[PDB]
Amino acid sequence: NKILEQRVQGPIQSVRLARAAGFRVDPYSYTDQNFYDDQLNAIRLSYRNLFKN
Amino acid sequence: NKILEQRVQGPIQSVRLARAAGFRVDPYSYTDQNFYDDQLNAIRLSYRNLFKN
Amino acid sequence: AVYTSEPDVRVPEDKPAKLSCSYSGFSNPRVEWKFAHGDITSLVCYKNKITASYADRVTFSHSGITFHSVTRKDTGTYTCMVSDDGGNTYGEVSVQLTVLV
Amino acid sequence: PEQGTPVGGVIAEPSAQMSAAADMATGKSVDSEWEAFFSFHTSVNWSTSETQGKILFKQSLGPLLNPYLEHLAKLYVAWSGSIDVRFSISGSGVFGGKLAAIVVPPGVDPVQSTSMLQYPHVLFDARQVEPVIFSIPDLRSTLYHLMSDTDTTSLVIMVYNDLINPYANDSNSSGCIVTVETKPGADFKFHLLKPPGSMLTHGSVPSDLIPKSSSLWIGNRHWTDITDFVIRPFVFQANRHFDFNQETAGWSTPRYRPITITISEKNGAKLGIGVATDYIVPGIPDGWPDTTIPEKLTPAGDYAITNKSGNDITTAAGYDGADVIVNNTNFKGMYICGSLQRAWGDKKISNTAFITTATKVDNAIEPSNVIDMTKIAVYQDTHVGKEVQTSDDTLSLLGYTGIGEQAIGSDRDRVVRISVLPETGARGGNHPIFYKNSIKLGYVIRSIDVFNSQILHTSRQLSLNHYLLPPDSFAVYRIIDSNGSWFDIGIDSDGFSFVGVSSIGKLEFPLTASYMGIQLAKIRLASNIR
Amino acid sequence: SITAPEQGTPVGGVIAEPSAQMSAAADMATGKSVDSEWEAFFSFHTSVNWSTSETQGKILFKQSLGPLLNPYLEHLAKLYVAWSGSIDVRFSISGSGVFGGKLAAIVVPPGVDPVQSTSMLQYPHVLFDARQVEPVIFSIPDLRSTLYHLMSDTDTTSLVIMVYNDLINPYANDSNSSGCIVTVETKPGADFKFHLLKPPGSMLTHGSVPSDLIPKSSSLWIGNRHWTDITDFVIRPFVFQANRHFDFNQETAGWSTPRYRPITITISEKNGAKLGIGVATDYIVPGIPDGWPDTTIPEKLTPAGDYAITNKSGNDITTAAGYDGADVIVNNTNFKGMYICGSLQRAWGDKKISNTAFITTATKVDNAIEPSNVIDMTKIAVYQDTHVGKEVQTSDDTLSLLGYTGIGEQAIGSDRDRVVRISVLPETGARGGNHPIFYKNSIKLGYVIRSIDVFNSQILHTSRQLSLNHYLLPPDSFAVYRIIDSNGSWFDIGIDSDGFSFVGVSSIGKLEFPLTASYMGIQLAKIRLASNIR
Amino acid sequence: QILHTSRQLSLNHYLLPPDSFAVYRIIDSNGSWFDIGIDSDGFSFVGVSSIGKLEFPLTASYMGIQLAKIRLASNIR
Amino acid sequence: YPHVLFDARQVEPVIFSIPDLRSTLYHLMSDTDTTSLVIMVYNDLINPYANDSNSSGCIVTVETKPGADFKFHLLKPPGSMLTH
Ligand SMILES: [K+]
Ligand SMILES: [K+]
Repeated sequence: NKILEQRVQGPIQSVRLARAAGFRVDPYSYTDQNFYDDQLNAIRLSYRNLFKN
Repeated sequence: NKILEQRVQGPIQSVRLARAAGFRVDPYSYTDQNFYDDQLNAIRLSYRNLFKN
Repeated sequence: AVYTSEPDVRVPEDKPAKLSCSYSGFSNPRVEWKFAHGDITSLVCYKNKITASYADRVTFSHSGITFHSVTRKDTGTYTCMVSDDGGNTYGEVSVQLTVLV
Repeated sequence: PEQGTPVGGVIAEPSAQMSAAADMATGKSVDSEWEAFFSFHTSVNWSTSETQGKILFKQSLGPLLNPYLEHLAKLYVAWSGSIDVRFSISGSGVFGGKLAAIVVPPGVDPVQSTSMLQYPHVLFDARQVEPVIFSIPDLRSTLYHLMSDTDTTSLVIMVYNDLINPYANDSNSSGCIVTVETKPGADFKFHLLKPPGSMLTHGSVPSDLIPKSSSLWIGNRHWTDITDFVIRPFVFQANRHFDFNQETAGWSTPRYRPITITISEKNGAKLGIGVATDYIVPGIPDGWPDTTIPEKLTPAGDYAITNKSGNDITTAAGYDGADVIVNNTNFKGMYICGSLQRAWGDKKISNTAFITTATKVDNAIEPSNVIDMTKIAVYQDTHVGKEVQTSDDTLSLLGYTGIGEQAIGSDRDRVVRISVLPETGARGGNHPIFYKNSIKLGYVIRSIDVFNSQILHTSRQLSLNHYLLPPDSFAVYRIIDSNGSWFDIGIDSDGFSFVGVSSIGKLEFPLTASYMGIQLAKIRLASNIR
Repeated sequence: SITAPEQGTPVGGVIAEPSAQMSAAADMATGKSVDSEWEAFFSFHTSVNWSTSETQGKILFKQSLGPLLNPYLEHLAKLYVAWSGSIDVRFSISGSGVFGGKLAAIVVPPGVDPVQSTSMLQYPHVLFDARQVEPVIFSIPDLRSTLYHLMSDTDTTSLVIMVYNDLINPYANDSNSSGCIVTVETKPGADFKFHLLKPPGSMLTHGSVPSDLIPKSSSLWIGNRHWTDITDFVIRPFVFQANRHFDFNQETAGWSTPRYRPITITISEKNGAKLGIGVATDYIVPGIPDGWPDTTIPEKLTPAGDYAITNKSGNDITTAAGYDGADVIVNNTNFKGMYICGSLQRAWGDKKISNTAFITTATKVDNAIEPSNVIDMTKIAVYQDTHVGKEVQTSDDTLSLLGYTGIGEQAIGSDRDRVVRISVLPETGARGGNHPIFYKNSIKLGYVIRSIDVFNSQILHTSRQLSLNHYLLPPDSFAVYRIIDSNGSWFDIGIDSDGFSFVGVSSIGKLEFPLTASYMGIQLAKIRLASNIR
Repeated sequence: QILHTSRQLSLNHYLLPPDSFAVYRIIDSNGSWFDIGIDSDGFSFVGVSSIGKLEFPLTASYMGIQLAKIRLASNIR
Repeated sequence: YPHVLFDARQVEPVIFSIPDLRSTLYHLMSDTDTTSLVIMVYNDLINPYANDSNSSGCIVTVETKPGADFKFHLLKPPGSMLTH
């Protein structure tokens, strides 16, 4: 089971691995709404910015 | 407990090798600061030449 | 009125140490410091003044004393005794200094 | 007959032949030169993803179409006459596709559709040899405007035929980039001289929103120097987010000085509430940070890591040689400070502190992103006893105690706000950004990623200057690096920074930032990074 | 192929035409001149004093020629790199009838280092008696050797006022605190004309004009030795600083930069030392950190314990508001004089709340220290409760400065021997009858709530610009900035090349602190500045 | 059908031949775009083969009339 | 500022006679405060025939010529012949 989890700690491990080494990494830079949450805020945030002045 | 060490000396065991038979290998060349110490030196480096004439 | 900022102290050997005697409500006080360890004893100050035995490695203030350095020998208990010039008013405080050998 | 009593007491009054011999070296030959040539205004990116009906340029009439005249509108309260314009498209013979121009009248406010092309319009293609000129007339019910009658003969350009970029799918930035060069018409005439100092602060230009270097940039959330940039689809920040209206929902100032507070506490306690003495919003200490704790907490103690199983972490990449970094401390997730502690009483050192925004359960705290006098919190040793000790205090921020997360401004819900939370999304095809930074931790020598929304030097100028801009426009800045890889940034009226590229990669950070002009929001901003 | 500067295809106004019947309509309602209207009146320029203490032969106002003498022209001259021609001038006095006394006004040609005497009056001199109601007009011609001038040229014709006869107030021969304000106003002659458009955004080589050295509010002012805000000014005969003091050659004898950031160092100590030596992480000079303070201990000492403050040498430990009664607060402490800094003790195995700094510069002979008049990478001092033992416990510390510990001492900067200098200490005395100054902010103490005063040689914004930008000033000149309170009480600050400020009086008193600023030109060092106060 | 589409058809006698559209445009907030047609019946129509994900905070506008039996226009990514 | 433009499809080379604008009658050899020319970019180029690493392609040759009014002044004997 201790190797089983390592998949779940796949991404942050690699980041937390590379960052411990003298590397620079920019994983945060995503631009699309694909997760359907980012989509949903964009609905309301547009709608709220519409009636609002 | 030493076959694993060879993975630690991945690069040099290839570069101390090819230089021995007998090539002209020149790995030292790099250009991009992707180490987080190189740019951080560049932060300070550009910060000093600015004030100091 | 007498008190301190640090009733107990922990230091290694050879290092400094400060020991407070925060008096108050006096006019022209006279002050004494006395060693105490088991049954061994020695007056360190007298009349707001250090003895000749410890003056080299010891300082003095009205608000405390400061040792330039220490040994394990100073392990034990000290005490500050105050008295107004006149025997009028009085106070004390007792301090334990343990060296961290 | 002006008041005075002139005197020939002085001697020389030399010839007015020198004034020719000044004109003999310098070919002056003129009174004003800007009425006899063209002057750069701005630049755009008519990229491939723009269609039949977009607008590339839209400016009402005024001096602002020439940066000479704008420097002189400060000396007058009036103007009257046409202005000239000139374009140049950069498609020498390659880029297909044409544009269309309209001179809308005063009173209308044109829209982003084709319907405006039911009106007299002029077109011009990109396969040019000789550029174009449009003499914007002046049309008005009055005799002279007042540097405030924005309702004038606006100009419009919209696309008619889309471009074609024969070989650059995504090789260069856009290729089709077109300048806007202007000149006043001969009938252009200021009127009614004024004194500078009386009516001003109208049209200050966005030219010093960013430095021209980046060794001296810093974030609007932590003092540390920038390292690179971060795109997001959404952006959000309140603290130190000043717009182009001298406003913010934030509580603070655009500067990093310490934070004086006082905490009256008894029963030998540590956890307490901070009251304000240096505020701009009543109750807040004007420098307080913007983030809440993750969870309920009962602050009592010290640090811990535990490595998912129980094994603690000190071994110099024990922090790295660990599957997860579950912080089992009781004041986790809150900021850090220096906390000099003045008080009548304690003849003792003044221990450091730990701060965040949260409530109480009489000894235990809970996150609640809204803020007031009550939501403040601290955690200091403070060297206390029974009696209520006043404990005046002053705080300067250093770090963030939370260890095993990267949760420092991506959590929209964990951001402190008065009531509202300014946000943006994409526009045109431009996306927003964070200016990344770097902040330190409490226990271990490591550091962590950080977020911002504005450079601080960009955020204080807006505190105290009326940089003119409409809402539907940016203030472009053309960043490069020390590798040639360049790109653009716009700045919306809100103060958020937008960018037109999908990604960045990584770049030689020792870079500059030059101004270019103004640009409509609904445009792909450019980059040809390596 | 080529497109020239004014080359394009005129399609013109599509719906309409830029008519001409209309523009003349706007003209006739508002009237016109030959494309300019600041060649027909006298702009206001400035105002200065004339008090009883200014005896005969003394000077009040020397400004050279240039567009600075007309605020319409200083504006435009940011478009051009050149000029040529004269000025018309009008000055006057707002004097009473009783205030007799006579005044002069001379144009001195170039290449003169004039004198506060009366021999200049053998030149053609204009008069203006105080009783004289009506103003006077005269000219300032451009007597020059070159075909024209540049904005970086300051060797032109120049106006000077001179006291042809001193002032008199027969009434109040008790205080001698009289007025007789002067004013000056300018109109250019039609001979005046700029040349040579400067490409906007372009600087000059010889250097720019200093008109952004000081902001326009006290709110934006802080000291070049501590982050706190100004409150009041100070005069001293001698003035000096080295930390963030920059000169107009963009140089300094300092180790620091015009910021106030957290400092970061690297202790390495053992055996419960609590008296480590900090090495550098960031700097501009090797060894020394950036933002490190400029102050030495008063005298030798031995840090073991903690605070102590007593009334006198016979009595209590005040620890309350009943402390002002001492007057000789003596501070018999473990230690003294240090500057306090916040801290962040990051050491891989120090699972404890980190603890405060108590730093300065000093030599570490032993567990005691001794004063460091001079700085070096060995003379860096700390006193933390860094949680250590027998074993070495290395750590980054990430300091940041808050306050001060030397209770009872005077305002910092006076104690020259306590001040830090690497090798050189920029210093000045009086100058042309002026006085130098410090700038007084506050700083906070350790034990009591109170705050001791601190001196400063420069505002910080005055120092950022000089590290960066290449300003212009000859050594025999100042940059005259006029300081105004919320009242109309005001005066003028000059600034030499070194950065040290100067003032033309010996006192200020107190004033409505919401104060401002404004640039006013280039006055010599010999000359006394203005002072319109009470 | 969008409701607002279906409301206006309930009331207002709009004009179109049988074999044409009433084309409207779409612009996702990535700058991309595609067109949409509307037959007399009301069924929307499109010309692309795929859409995928897109910056949904989008707009719409009217280009004109287009003959039904032609591929519409588009531009993606 | 008044700018002249020219394209990369230029056939005939281009001249740009610099004048001598000055406040003094004649310069010296040591003077620097003089007129100065600059070329700056106005439309970024286009070529599909290059790569990110190498940069073979555009080169902007510059050549000079004294001009009609050019004149030396104030002869000197050799020794001095400063030679800098
Ligand atoms: K304290
Ligand atoms: K610690």
